[PDB]
Amino acid sequence: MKRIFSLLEKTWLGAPIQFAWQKTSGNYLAVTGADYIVKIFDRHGQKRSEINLPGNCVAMDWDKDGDVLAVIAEKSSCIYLWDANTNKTSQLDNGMRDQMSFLLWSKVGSFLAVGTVKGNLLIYNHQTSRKIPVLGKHTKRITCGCWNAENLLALGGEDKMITVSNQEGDTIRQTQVRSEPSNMQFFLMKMDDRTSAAESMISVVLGKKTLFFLNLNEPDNPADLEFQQDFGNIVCYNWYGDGRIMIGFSCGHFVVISTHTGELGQEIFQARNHKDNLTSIAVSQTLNKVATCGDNCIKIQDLVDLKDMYVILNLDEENKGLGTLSWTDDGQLLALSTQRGSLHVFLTKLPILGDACSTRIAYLTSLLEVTVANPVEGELPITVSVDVEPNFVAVGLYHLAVGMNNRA
Repeated sequence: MKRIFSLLEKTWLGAPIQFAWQKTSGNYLAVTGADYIVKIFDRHGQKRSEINLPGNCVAMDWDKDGDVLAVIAEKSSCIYLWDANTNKTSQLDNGMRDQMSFLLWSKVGSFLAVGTVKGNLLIYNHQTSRKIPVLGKHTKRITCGCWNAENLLALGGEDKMITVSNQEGDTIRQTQVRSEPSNMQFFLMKMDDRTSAAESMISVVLGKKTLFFLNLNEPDNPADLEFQQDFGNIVCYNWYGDGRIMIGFSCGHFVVISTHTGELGQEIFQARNHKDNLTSIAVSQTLNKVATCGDNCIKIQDLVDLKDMYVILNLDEENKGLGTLSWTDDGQLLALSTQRGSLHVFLTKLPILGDACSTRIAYLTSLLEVTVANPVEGELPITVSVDVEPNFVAVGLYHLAVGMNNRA
């Protein structure tokens, strides 16, 4: 693992940043701090675009293809939409009277959800330009939510309610919870019968202390998991494999639990990876690995055997107070924020891009360097510097091609 770049803007020093990777291609990284700007970087750390806001960024998210970034701000009714293929910004007025509090795209349809401080919801379809306002969805601030594989939307609010909806904003289900919902995620229970494929169940963190479960097929029997007070508060959690959750806790501990029928909440594994503080976990199902950050270090482990430490990185004393981790969906890059307002990006895996024509081969050797060789004829390897990170490479008798999205 090598550090590719670091962002240290003077305007961010002393305040926690927020950031988001582009969802399929991973070419762009959106970042914001206390300066009322969202800055869009390429994967080399060069600034490609900026979005000015009338107040703090409240939330940001990318569409299912990564073609569009959505942003919401304090004291604004406008959603800001930025397009990765044109580099342009546009504005979309929410049509409600209110300050926004939540933002999330579907993984399957071109649908964007927006929540408000008064508990109103808007769904926007980007392909049809259709707006769907839903007044009174919650009685207080919408705080969290998730989109299903079937384009169902689930939402939590400060009114201690959970609501489940279709893509047309209609309420399918409502439920009351013991404390404020946070970090909500949809999933599928793997029953022994192969015949069910829909994500029938929701997971959520209540009060930063308990993980709660709601089944849409059995809504009269929800489940609460409590954890040892010595672990501290739930900081984050992620889904893995067939029916597992990994949960990170503030006092340096993480836990893995089973969610299979008759073992729901059984602890499979536990570790104190960090002595004093754990601040984020990020799981890549693409690489089959997890990163954890705490005590000014990053620790990376195999999801097949969590005892096998892949990498430990220590970070210099300027970086005190780690923030959030997130990978690109190709599992090529890891980003880390700090509570002091810096961002750092690391190479987790070189892309295995290569091609052949007769005895001549081309292959990626660094993120911007393709090497061409002919190991049969004994020709010395030729190193080609390239202007972009390629998503594909091809070679001929006399030429090399590399390309990304719709360009070569």
